[PDB]
Amino acid sequence: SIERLGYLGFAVKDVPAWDHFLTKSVGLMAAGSAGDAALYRADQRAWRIAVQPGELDDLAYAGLEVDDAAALERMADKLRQAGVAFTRGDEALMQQRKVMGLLCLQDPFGLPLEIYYGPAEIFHEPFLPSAPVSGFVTGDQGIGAFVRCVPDTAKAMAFYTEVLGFVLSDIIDIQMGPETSVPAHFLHCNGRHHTIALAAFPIPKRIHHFMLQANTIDDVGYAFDRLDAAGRITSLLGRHTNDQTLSFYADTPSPMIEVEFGWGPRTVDSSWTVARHSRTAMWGHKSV
Amino acid sequence: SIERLGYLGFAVKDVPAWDHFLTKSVGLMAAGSAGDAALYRADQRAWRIAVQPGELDDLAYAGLEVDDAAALERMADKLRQAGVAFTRGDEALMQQRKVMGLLCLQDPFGLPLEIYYGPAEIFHEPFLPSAPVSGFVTGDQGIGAFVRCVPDTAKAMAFYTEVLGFVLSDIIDIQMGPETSVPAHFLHCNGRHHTIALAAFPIPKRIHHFMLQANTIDDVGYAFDRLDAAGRITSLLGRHTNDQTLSFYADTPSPMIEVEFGWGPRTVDSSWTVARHSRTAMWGHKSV
Amino acid sequence: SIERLGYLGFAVKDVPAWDHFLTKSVGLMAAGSAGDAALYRADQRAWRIAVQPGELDDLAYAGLEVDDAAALERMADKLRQAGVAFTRGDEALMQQRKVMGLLCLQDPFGLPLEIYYGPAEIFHEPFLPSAPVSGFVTGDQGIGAFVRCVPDTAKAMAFYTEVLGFVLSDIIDIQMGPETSVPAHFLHCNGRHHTIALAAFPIPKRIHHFMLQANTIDDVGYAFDRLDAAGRITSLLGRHTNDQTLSFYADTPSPMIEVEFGWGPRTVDSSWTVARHSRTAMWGHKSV
Amino acid sequence: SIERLGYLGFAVKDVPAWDHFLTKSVGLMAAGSAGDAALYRADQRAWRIAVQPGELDDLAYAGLEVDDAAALERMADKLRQAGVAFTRGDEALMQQRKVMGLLCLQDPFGLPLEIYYGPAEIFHEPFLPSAPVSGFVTGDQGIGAFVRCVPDTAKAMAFYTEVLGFVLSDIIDIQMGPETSVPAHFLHCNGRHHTIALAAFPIPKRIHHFMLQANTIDDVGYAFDRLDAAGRITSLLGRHTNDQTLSFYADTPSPMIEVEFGWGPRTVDSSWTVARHSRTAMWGHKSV
Amino acid sequence: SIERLGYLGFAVKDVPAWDHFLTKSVGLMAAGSAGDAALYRADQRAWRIAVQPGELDDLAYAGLEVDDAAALERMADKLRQAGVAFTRGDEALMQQRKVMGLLCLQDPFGLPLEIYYGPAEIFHEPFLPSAPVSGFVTGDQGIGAFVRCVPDTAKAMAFYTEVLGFVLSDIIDIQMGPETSVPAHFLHCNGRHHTIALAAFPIPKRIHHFMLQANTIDDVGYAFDRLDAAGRITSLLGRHTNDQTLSFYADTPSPMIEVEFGWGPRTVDSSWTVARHSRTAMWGHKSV
Amino acid sequence: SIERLGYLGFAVKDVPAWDHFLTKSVGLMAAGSAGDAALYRADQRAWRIAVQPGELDDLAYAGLEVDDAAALERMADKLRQAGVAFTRGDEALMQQRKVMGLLCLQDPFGLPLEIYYGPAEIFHEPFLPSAPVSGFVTGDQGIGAFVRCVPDTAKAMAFYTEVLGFVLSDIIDIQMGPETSVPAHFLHCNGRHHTIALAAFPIPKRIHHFMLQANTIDDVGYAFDRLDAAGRITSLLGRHTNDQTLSFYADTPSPMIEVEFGWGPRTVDSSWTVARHSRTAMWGHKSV
Ligand SMILES: Oc1cccc(-c2ccccc2)c1O
Ligand SMILES: Oc1cccc(-c2ccccc2)c1O
Ligand SMILES: Oc1cccc(-c2ccccc2)c1O
Ligand SMILES: Oc1cccc(-c2ccccc2)c1O
Ligand SMILES: Oc1cccc(-c2ccccc2)c1O
Ligand SMILES: Oc1cccc(-c2ccccc2)c1O
Repeated sequence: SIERLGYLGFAVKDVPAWDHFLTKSVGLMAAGSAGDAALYRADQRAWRIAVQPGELDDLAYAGLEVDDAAALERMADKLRQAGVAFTRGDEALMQQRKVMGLLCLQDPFGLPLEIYYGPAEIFHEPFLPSAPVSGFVTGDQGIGAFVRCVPDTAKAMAFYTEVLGFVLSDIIDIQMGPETSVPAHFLHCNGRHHTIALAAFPIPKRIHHFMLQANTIDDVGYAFDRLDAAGRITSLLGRHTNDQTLSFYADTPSPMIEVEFGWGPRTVDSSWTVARHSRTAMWGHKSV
Repeated sequence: SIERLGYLGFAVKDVPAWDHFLTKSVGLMAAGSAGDAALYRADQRAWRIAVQPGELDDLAYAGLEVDDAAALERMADKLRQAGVAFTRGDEALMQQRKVMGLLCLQDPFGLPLEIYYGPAEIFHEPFLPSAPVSGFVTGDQGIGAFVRCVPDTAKAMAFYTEVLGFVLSDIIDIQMGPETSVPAHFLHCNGRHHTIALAAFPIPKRIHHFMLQANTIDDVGYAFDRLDAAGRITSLLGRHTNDQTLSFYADTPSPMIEVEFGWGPRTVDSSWTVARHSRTAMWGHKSV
Repeated sequence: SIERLGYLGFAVKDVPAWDHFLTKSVGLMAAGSAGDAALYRADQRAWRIAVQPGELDDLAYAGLEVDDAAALERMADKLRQAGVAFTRGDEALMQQRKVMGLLCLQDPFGLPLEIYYGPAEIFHEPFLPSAPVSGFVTGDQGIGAFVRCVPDTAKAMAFYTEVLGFVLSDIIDIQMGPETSVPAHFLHCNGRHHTIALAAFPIPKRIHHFMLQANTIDDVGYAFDRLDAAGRITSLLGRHTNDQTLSFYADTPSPMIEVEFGWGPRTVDSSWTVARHSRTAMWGHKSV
Repeated sequence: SIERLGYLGFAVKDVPAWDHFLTKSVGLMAAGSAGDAALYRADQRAWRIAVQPGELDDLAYAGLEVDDAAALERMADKLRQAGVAFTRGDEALMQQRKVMGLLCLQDPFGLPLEIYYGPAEIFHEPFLPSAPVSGFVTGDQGIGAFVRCVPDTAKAMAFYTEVLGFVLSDIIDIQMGPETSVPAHFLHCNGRHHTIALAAFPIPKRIHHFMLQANTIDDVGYAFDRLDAAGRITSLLGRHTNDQTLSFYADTPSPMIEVEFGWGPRTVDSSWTVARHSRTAMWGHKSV
Repeated sequence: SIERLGYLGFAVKDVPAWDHFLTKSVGLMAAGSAGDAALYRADQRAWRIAVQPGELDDLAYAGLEVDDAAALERMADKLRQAGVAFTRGDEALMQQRKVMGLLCLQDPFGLPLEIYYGPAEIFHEPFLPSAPVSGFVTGDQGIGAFVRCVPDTAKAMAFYTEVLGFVLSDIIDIQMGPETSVPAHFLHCNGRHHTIALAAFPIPKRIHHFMLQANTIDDVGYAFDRLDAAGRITSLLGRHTNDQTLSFYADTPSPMIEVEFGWGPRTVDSSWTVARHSRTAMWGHKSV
Repeated sequence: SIERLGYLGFAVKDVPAWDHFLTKSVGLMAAGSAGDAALYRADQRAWRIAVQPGELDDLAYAGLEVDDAAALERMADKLRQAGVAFTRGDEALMQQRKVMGLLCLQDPFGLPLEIYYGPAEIFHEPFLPSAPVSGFVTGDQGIGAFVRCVPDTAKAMAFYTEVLGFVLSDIIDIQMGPETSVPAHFLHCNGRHHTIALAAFPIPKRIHHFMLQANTIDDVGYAFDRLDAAGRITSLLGRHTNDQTLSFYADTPSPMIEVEFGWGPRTVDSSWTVARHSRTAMWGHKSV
């Protein structure tokens, strides 16, 4: 099964705005380019987020990591057994992503996924944030998470769990209207409470938002002010019911896609019990 | 197998007395109602104890928790293989218990059991005790425990261990008379030394008592005084031989059913060794 | 010198509103009454805040604590040497405040101060909050702090430091207007970064606000929502430059008097270095 | 497999001398009698060492513990498969040993072994040493260990490992003469470095000695003086090469059987590596 | 007495080279300007190092910090008693240095010293390094240290100890030639092993070098490479005999003035014993 | 599979030079001889490195350890299944190596390997270094590591992983020339990041170097100076990208074979993720 989320690639209409957003506001480290994609770092990996020009204004692909070559072949085997179409990346692609091997596929609703192993690290160019943030929590929990919009949760669920090996952490009934809610399913593939959540939201984007976890509460506090000066805040500070992440949300330059910048969540294991929650926030997160 | 005891439902003749008892004396948080049952909280769960009017004056049902949907199906499979009759709860029942799924059955002697998954949590309504108690120890150890009265221990043992997957912790020969004792069997399904004990007591109740574990010794000390002012004490403070729980006992408003309020026991694991004890108390617990 | 701030008494136009405010919103424990004052608890002390009817809608007095009888006499001596008028409380007053001895005086601008020793504690009636808050940080740091409005800071400074023995922690230039700021002086008399701050604010109240410190960040988060539902929020969450308290502000029912509810500040000692800051917030605290 | 050594029974010519030896010198707690055997305690177990009159002046039996009934049946199965004769203890024997079940057998050279489960504990009669010793290290590591004399190590090895499930920790070539040594094999069945060692010593006793482990170095130091006043010392203080136990040896009242009283050894696990040592002592243990 | 070294001001011929040096190589944060001085930050202080154009190519002044106003007056008193000339800084100077008060003087050999209190902090503009360094160790130990060149050590010693209140930590005989050494005197005024060292070196600069202490060994390792790429290394990594600082040295753009970038030294207290060392390095520090 | 690297044997032209090198410079303890091999100790093992005269000036053999006899037979079985030729060491060889059993084979390119169990320990002759080093990190991680030169990495990889059970940790592309690099494969068989690395280097030696890990950074610092006085340094201090070992390199007396003396690396487990690095050093290690 997938070990963790390692990278995200976006295709956007305003690359300079995304560049400023990811460096001056979020704190990521600019790390040159690959092909027509600008690269950004959060840690020792050569890159974690990629931004390229495109009319999509959306997540273009997501990289799903394994630990070694054999594990990648085993994932190939699973995709074959499941009837999911995939192609092995060629040399050019491998060089572009800076990986030792990869399989290209899509989830049931068109999101390109790239399962890989052997990512590049550059400890000789130590991470340097572009804005005041002490660092991010990644490591074995990967880069962070994202919330995937789907038309059919059950269908999405079967694919992510049965095929990719993710596991349901919990469910929240997200209130949409007076008498309307969406059952969001939070899935883990490691100690991070969730790496991918699935929800049938009525938005025209592949994802509702992506999430990065910073080292300290102050990291989060300072970032809020940075995004507020930029006029991008969508929620006040808050804390979630299910994962206990303390965060705020903000708009990216791509309409309808947000970012969540948080701290201090609960982690999980095999002993995690599926439960249901009626609210996303234990406190805070009022919309603005 | 069952992961933990999650809830208890009582059917009683004096609902107001039980309400006062569970809030002002024990410290539970009143949490509205469901159907004709009043609900009480000990933690983040939407409810842990339910009280409804009834001539029984006894435990009406007990909820046995699993971690996810698949585990529930696996329990279904075990019940089928064992020939134990059961029915899947309907929507109405699921809504009443605030669970995502359940199987209704009885143990060999008529106690209704409800095996479930996906309980409701409401972290947005943080627990607030009705009396001075810093909190209860629950989490993965569930709500607490109870001691089940049975006519045939061996028979009860086979069901709880072979069918529900509980495990014998130890046995105590409880002195009844000058030359009379009952071999009580203490069973675990997690780190709590026991969640259910089985004993052939000569009382006309399904259970001898239920037990809640508080965070501090002072929690226990203060509760004793609360129950003493209420005239409900049945034992002085004491400490058990087998689990090292430090507690006292008191009567509930249902005749012959007691509650045990304790602190600081030993926990268990796979390395737990079955042993036999000749007394329930290492010290204290004198009857009053 | 004064060891800590032990209690506050307010005189207000809407006692029921203050009662609801201090219990349902802040979380204090109602603790009966003394004279025409309603009493509220935050810990083991018999009372910490007192509310009585009055047209003032302001702080009526503040109790400044010492450790023993001799220390109280020594404070008497200091007041004599300094020419500050004072009167020893009579039996009736002592009984009302539940103290073993006290001296009544005023600061240079009319705020009644009561220096006392031997406060009453009632550990047999353990603290029980009226709203979800795990507890407050008091002990040797006293009940909390307040910010005192003064017409003459230098004059106020000389009295609090030279006479009462407080010590300057630091100064912040609080921006009032485009080119206008007030140099607020933060003073300590123990490990709490400040117990009293002095500032020449243009408001018609003795104090700008009082501050209570809760045990956890969640305590603060939950309280914000409680005060927001009440429509009382004046600032978003934030963190101070000087003390690192993480808090929010809200209106009390007395116009122009706020409360600050915070967590996790820096403490001080003899090695504290006076410094100057140009902003009150390191992050957050935007006015609303 | 066997989980730990739980008890030892000796048959001796001088019961009063053994009584004084185990209480006044070693520090064990006298715990009445069972049949014609006097019982001694080291902890919460009803008994750990038994002494009965007999011309043997030797170890009469050793009790090998399991964790539950099923494990005992599984050991029965193993003995059957291996062709080792055994008999299930009758009620009388079970009552005498205070166990819930047992199998009686002998090792290849005549030492009676008793495999059991469900030992009696009496926490209501807390352990009280007869001499100054803070306590013994037992628990999951059992009572201690012993060194078994055998004519054929290989043969003894096959039985203890293949049949009883013990595991080789290491081997020491114990120098007997100028050019003569005995390869002693140290075996574990839990965290205790060894519970049984096997050695082809030329003595006319089933065991060379038994070993108890005390809580502190001072416990050991004080015991030495106690045994020296009794004239029983056979070795000076020392520390072993293989287990790092710091101890001294002394004669019991049964000729050629010694006791080892030690402290602070290394524990083991699955990652333990078999090694060979040329001396028993890293330092000390000179014979006297 | 002086509490710590708070800031340094240099007057140099190549301001752009110093700017690049302090940001890209050392890792300091550029923090605008004051007068014709460019400012650099290492922590929460508004500034720690100042660089202005000048033919000196040397340390122009050093700021010596106290904790409050009274302490500053007490230092004034000491200077008066000692006959050392000084002037109180005017408003303009105070504004330039961002301090609440200061006294301007020189040491016996012309180095301008500025004793101050009430420095400015700007926690609302959190420190952001210009190069990969996790942070510096400052706080109560001040910015770091420097080694002061003097023609007369005894004379310099009397001034720094008797007048400014520094204390001798230890002495090292620094080998100059085959049979030539300089007795360097290392002085502390807080927990930092030394803040100022005095030595009769034959160089035409006020100081031999200044020293900054980074949080980690990696910080130091990475900086070495940064300075080596710049061609500025003067010593290999090493560790000092007296303070145990692990560091390397490099040239600044001002000829004959170096910088020392280190980690992990010993701290001191009242119990520090004066000792003498014959070498500066316990290991490493070979000149290059 | 192999548990760890236990010993190394070299065949050299200058035995006295190797003796001085391993004792006075590295710090190993001379431990007599076996056959025509001089023995050296790093810990409690009777020997860890052996040096014998020979024209090879290279690694003559390497000992690969298991935990017990059965494991050795299991390795025999694996070699048989794989078609790798091997011979069981005779008594003489066993006595020479001081082991209880061994299998002699070669890797695909001629390096003799000796898989063994039951090594000799001599705790009665506690380790005493010949030079100032507090000790080495060995234990379950074995003696250290080495980098093996191979003509065919893929071929070498298949043997070490599939046959001996080593596991790939990571890969580094070691820059050889302007546009030339060698993909070195770092393999583990325990917690040590690597025990054997494989690389297609163009040198006429079986190994590029062997590595020992000391207890402290000072151990490493002092050793550097020792080797520098001997004129043997090949690299400055540095820290690796993949294992985070902080070390320096030096020449042994055998041309083209170096030694690496390091400290403080990362350890591994099952959760280790294969990654790729473009440099060997995160910092330092400049060649000299
Ligand atoms: O981390 C998280 C935890 C719980 C809920 C959300 C969520 C909130 C709004 C929309 C979608 C998800 C989230 O990001
Ligand atoms: O927790 C417990 C541990 C040991 C015994 C009891 C017990 C005592 C009296 C009647 C039944 C059981 C108990 O609750
Ligand atoms: O705790 C505090 C720390 C720093 C500033 C304030 C403050 C803010 C606004 C008005 C007055 C004081 C405060 O309460
Ligand atoms: O614990 C131990 C560890 C190592 C050796 C012995 C030993 C010494 C002499 C005779 C037999 C065994 C022992 O008891
Ligand atoms: O921190 C330090 C500790 C000991 C010596 C020096 C030193 C070395 C060379 C010249 C002057 C001083 C130093 O900076
Ligand atoms: O421990 C290590 C970690 C990473 C690389 C090397 C290495 C460097 C040069 C040549 C071969 C290997 C090494 O020893």
